[PDB]
Amino acid sequence: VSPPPPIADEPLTVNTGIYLIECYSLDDKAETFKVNAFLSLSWKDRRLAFDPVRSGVRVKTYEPEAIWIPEIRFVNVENARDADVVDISVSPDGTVQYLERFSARVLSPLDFRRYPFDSQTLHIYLIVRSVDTRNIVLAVDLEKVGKNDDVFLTGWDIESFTAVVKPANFALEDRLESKLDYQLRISRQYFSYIPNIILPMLFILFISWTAFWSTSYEANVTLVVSTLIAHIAFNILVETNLPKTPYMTYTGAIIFMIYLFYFVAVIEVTVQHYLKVESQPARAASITRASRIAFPVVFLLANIILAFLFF
Amino acid sequence: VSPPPPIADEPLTVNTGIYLIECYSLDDKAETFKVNAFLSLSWKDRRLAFDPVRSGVRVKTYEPEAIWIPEIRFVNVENARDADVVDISVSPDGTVQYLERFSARVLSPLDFRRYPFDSQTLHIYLIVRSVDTRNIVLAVDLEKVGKNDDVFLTGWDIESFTAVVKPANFALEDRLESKLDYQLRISRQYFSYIPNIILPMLFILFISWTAFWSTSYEANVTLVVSTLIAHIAFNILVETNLPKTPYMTYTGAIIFMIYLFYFVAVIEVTVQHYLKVESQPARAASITRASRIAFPVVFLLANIILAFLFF
Amino acid sequence: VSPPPPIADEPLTVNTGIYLIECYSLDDKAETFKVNAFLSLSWKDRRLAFDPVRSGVRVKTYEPEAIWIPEIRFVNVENARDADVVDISVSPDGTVQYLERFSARVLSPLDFRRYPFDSQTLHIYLIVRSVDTRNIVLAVDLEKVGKNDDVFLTGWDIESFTAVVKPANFALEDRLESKLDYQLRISRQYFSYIPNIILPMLFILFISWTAFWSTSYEANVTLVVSTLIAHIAFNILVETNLPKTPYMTYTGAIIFMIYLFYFVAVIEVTVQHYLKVESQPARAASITRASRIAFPVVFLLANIILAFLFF
Amino acid sequence: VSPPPPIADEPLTVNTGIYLIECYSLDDKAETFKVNAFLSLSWKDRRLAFDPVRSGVRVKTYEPEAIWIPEIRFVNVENARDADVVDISVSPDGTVQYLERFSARVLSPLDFRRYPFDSQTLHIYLIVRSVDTRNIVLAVDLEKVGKNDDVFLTGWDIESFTAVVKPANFALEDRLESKLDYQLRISRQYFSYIPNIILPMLFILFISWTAFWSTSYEANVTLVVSTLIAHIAFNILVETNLPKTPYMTYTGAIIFMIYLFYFVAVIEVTVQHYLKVESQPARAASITRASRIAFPVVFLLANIILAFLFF
Amino acid sequence: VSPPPPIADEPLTVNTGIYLIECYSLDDKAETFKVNAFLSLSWKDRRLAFDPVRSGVRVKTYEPEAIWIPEIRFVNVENARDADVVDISVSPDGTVQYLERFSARVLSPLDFRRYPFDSQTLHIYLIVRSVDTRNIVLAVDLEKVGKNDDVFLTGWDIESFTAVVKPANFALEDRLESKLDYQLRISRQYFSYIPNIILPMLFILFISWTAFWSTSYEANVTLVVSTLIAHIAFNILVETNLPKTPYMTYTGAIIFMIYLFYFVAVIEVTVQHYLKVESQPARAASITRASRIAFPVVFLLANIILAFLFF
Ligand SMILES: O=C(O)/C=C/C(=O)O
Ligand SMILES: O=C(O)/C=C/C(=O)O
Ligand SMILES: O=C(O)/C=C/C(=O)O
Ligand SMILES: O=C(O)/C=C/C(=O)O
Ligand SMILES: O=C(O)/C=C/C(=O)O
Ligand SMILES: [Cl-]
Ligand SMILES: [Cl-]
Ligand SMILES: [Cl-]
Ligand SMILES: [Cl-]
Ligand SMILES: [Cl-]
Ligand SMILES: [Cl-]
Ligand SMILES: [Cl-]
Ligand SMILES: [Cl-]
Ligand SMILES: [Cl-]
Ligand SMILES: [Cl-]
Ligand SMILES: [Cl-]
Ligand SMILES: [Cl-]
Ligand code: NA
Ligand code: NA
Ligand code: NA
Ligand code: NA
Ligand code: NA
Ligand code: NA
Repeated sequence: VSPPPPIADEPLTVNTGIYLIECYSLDDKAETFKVNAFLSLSWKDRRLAFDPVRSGVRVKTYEPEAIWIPEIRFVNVENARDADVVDISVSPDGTVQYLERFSARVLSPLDFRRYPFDSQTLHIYLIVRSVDTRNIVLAVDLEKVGKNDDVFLTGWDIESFTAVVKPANFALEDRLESKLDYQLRISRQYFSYIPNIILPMLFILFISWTAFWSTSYEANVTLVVSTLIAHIAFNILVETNLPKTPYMTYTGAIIFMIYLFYFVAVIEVTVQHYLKVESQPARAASITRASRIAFPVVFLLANIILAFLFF
Repeated sequence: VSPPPPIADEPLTVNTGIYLIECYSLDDKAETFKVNAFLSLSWKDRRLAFDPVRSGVRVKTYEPEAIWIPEIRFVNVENARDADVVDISVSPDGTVQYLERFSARVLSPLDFRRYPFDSQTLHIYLIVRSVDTRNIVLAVDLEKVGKNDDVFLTGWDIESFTAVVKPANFALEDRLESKLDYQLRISRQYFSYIPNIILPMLFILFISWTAFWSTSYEANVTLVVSTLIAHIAFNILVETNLPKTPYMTYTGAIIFMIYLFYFVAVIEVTVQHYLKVESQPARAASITRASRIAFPVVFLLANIILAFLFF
Repeated sequence: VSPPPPIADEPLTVNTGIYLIECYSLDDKAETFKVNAFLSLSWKDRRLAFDPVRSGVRVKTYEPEAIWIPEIRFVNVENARDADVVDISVSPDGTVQYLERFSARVLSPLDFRRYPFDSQTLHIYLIVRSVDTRNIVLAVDLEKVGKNDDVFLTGWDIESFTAVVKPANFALEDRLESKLDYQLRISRQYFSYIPNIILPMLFILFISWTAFWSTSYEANVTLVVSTLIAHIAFNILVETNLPKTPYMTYTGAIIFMIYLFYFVAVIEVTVQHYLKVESQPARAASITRASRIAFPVVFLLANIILAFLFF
Repeated sequence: VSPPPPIADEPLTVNTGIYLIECYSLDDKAETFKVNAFLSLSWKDRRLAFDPVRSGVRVKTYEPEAIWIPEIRFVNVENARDADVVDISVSPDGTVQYLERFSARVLSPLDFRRYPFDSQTLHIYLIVRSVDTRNIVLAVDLEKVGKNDDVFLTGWDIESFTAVVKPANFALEDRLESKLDYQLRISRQYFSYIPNIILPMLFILFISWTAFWSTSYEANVTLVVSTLIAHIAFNILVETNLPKTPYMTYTGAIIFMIYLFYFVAVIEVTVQHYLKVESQPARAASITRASRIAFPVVFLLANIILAFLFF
Repeated sequence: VSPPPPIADEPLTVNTGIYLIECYSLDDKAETFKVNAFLSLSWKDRRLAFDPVRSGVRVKTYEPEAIWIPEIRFVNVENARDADVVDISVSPDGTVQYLERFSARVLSPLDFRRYPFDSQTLHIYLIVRSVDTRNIVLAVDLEKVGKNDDVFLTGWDIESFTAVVKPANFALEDRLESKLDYQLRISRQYFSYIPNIILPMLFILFISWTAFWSTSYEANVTLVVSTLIAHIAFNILVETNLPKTPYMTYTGAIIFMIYLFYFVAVIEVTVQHYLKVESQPARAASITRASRIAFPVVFLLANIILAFLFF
């Protein structure tokens, strides 16, 4: 078993296809996803040609060991795919039709900038390394690229699964490599975040703003310090569900900005008390009255500016 | 070893059966469950036929390699099942009786809408891909479909395990596929949720309502802010045990609604203090007296409306 | 290699023995434990018999493939045991002495009702499926059932390891199955729970009761609300270490009941303040004085009633 | 391939050696550690003897299958070691020199009594089961026992890796076994615990003692209840990093004792307020003045007594 | 298959190269990283030489079994690498060109002293053990050492991947070993830590300092005790993301020092109250006024001293 010889000097074309069966375990922190799919391969090996008159069968079936099979790998995998060959069917001209079902943990990076209103392009890169005897090139058989309707990725919407038909042919360590880009387009189901994180977080912030209708320093301290603690709890929760990015994320920006609002409300509460104690409640009263409008107005504008910057 | 040839042009019928031994590790977040079961297969291979009078033996035992065995797979699995053949028995007419014991991690989605008073239909999809020589169709031998009494799924009640007898026959990548639906019906043991989550949560909410029988702003602030923190703790706990759904769950809606009750009680406590300070405790007194009834009444009605919507 | 033929019509008896080497990873939430043990098997194969005189040897050693070995499995396992054959020794009368060392993750359910003062009977079910040629029955060789002194299960006391000598014969999928019950008796090391959970929990409850020697509503609110929060922390901690049971556990009952004590102390604290403000401190004083005795007395009695119900 | 025959009736001596390459993943809760080491074996097989004069060769290299190799196992492992043979070299006298590199997860119990100032003796027990033909005894070749400089166990200091040269020979299931004790001596790097757990815990306790210089019941309640909550947080953190022991640990004793100090300070704070309200601030003042000395003095003595008991 | 014989007495040179494909799962606590790379090996086997004229081919492809291949291992791995041979090619002179794609979990220690502004040198140690027949020495083919552009390590910047060209040859168990150091230089993406941990932590500390503009003991106690609790929350979060080091880390030291600031502010708040109650608010006033400057000034200087010591 060695590669099929060329009729001229042409490279050997391996037609490929990936059909997704199961898509699961999309880890945001790890920037990985698990995939269970069909991998279909097709090439001509004239040495396998037969007469069905003589052989008695129109199509021959071979075991992987019996014939030459191209060493196909995935670029962006943790470990080599766990594959089980489904069928190897040889037609009288020497055309080999290979099918396997595999499972792999794919490493494809994610862009969390718009999180949790973000979309991703997951990649599955198919590769073949050319042999000394002859050069191997990958092709996309669009008829054999797809996914079933059952394919469900928890907390995501699956938009598309397509292949970039033109392979990336390049030199690596004195040999040729033919790379294929299978792109799985997905968009996050942002719903859950609103009642689970966003609105709870806004409610505690608004609770802190009731200190602007209070003259009790002891109560105001309790209000603004306690809501701040509840915010720290949400911040920790959020940062446990996300990786450490070298950029700011949308949720991250909002969460951070709210700390500034808590900080300024502590300043306001302090200023109001100091003046009241210094026997000038008229100044304290005018600051507190301004705060009642300024805090929500600045909050609303800051958020518009933020949303504008991110989307 | 190749598929048994057809007498006419009829497809080859593979009679199937799944007998559950162990059912375990139902992960709600992952929407997966682990299974340890018997898989029984049966088909007629006329080439394996023999005379019961001439052979002496009425049954012959073969090793997997010795005979043709259909390539049977599960659709909704993480990885291919870990199988170990128990027995292969051939009758004189050439009817093969295959038995294996397997273990697999099954991906079957869950409906959390009524959580924790929800029921699920777990699926195990058996599939066969037809060969070039002849078409393979799956069948259900009801006599070989079951589960043992010992089958225990922690925190669940196992209702039924049945097969949808009519296979889903369809074309995939120019070959026929025969799919079978094995449905495992289960209902959640909601008991634990009442003393662990529901009642603790209601007790803290009721503790917050004691502020309606208090004139002390500083104490009321402490009461409503502290119970709010305790509620956040239960909300986080609950959302760690569940996946992020693009819909509202029952527990989710109740938890969210209680935030609104905390928010309004903070408004009430603030309003009562402001009036008292504005030297109008008569208005404050009538609002607080109304709150005493309104808060429980609106809580009880909102909950009835919620339960009606979910059930 | 086929089963040994019967002299009459008697079933083939396979004498068994499990000798525990390592017992570890008892997961309460998963209701699983890991095991590492010797499995010893013994049966008569007349076909393997020899004369020690002409042969020169009194014992013959064979490789697993060379002779017929019964397909022995465990019922309550996650996946099939990882086994390594240690020795296969044949005596002149054809008596085969098999030994393997295996490791398996066993699913055996637990009764948490008396937790953490509970005891369990872990099970390891050995099974053999009868063949068409002849029926296979299991037996217990008590001389080969045991465990070493080193066998340590973290946080548990190992009481016994015995086998239910009479196998349970039954039909499963038109074949006879011979099942053996190996019972590993263990009792929980409840020590840790006292300084880690029980006493911390009682101390915070007793701290809440100091409000019965205080006339300060603001301080009482702080006391009872804060200790309640600390109780919620212990409740969550406990429920993370345990599975969700469709019944009440001992610790669960105690933990739940303490919620009610906190609720009533909030009512008492509220009632005392209201009366004091309504200018009737004499009534408030008599209620508070009663509470000082009633709270500990009712607590002590409720606990006696609880302990009585559970033990 | 069968065992080498004895010249007399002497047992076969297998000289052993373990050379640690990697020591990692010491799990305190699991009482396990992972290892990566060389296992060296040596025994005389007279059947493999040759003439170095005629053979021209001083050494002959064989593949594992070609020669008899003793079945060596580890007692205290989770699963059987993952091994890969490095070399098999035979000398003219028939002395076999075996070398493999293995990796195993070892179960060796730990003594937490002095935690985190504790030391441990990890064990690796090598074992051989004697065959019917002849008895096998293990030996230690001290020249082939060691570890490299690079061997780093995170948060531990590696003291010594030695073997107990005299094997423990005993009968198990009618056959002889020869056991060897490889002891890995390690001591915990206690540094981290001081700024991470111990000092934070002492600082909160000392903050609670500032209530002895305060007449404000409301403030004292806040001080002692809040520091108590922060102490519960450290207790939970500590008990998550440790297994549940049927004995008291050093850190556990200290952590438990500090609860009693918090409990008594709540009593003191309560007593001081009650007296002040009962219009006897002179008694309250003398109790508070005593508390200022008594609390630190009793704390310091209790700790000396504790440290004395544990070390 | 035995090692190629030496022309003189020279050692056999194995030219090596590692080309990184995937770099992932850098665990700080475990001090491990996962790698997926090409391993290229090259050595002269004169026995494998041929005439390209006679044979007609200028390259010869062999299967691993067909020829002698050096037993190459990694020193700092958990378990032996999962490898799959890509190609084996022989040139007329007998120069073998081996290529495999492997995946391994590498244990390489990290220096947390400057965390999270730290840089690391990850190591991959290639090793070969000399045989009895001849000595094997490793070499670096710089032409075959590299990494692709796609190589992304989450939360890290990949600086370089180079090999220390001169092997560290040494004796281990009377045999020579040739070791190669492949160094992967990386620097931490410290960005995230600033909005996530550093600034939240500074904001709560600054909130505590508002007590220096307050005469209310009850409010000051609430402020400094609450912010202390929020600080403990960040400390625990940080220490969960890091291993226990026998040295102080940068973040660790800052976090520790902030406890001292909280402790002294509690002393200040206590002192101010005591004096006020002792009817000397003039002394209390001058201490509080000094604190307003002293706390930020000492904080800023202590941090300069710290940063100076660490960088
Ligand atoms: O035969 C299979 O494995 C899968 C079929 C499918 O997803 O339709
Ligand atoms: O023989 C078995 O593997 C299983 C039997 C059972 O579940 O009864
Ligand atoms: O594996 C063995 O030979 C022995 C184990 C034991 O005695 O526990
Ligand atoms: O050859 C090896 O596998 C290891 C060598 C070492 O630790 O020195
Ligand atoms: O052929 C490969 O396995 C890898 C290629 C790559 O990383 O470019
Ligand atoms: Cl392939
Ligand atoms: Cl792959
Ligand atoms: Cl099959
Ligand atoms: Cl499958
Ligand atoms: Cl077996
Ligand atoms: Cl098994
Ligand atoms: Cl071995
Ligand atoms: Cl082993
Ligand atoms: Cl190799
Ligand atoms: Cl390796
Ligand atoms: Cl040397
Ligand atoms: Cl050498
Ligand atoms: Na092939
Ligand atoms: Na077959
Ligand atoms: Na308060
Ligand atoms: Na056999
Ligand atoms: Na061998
Ligand atoms: Na080889």
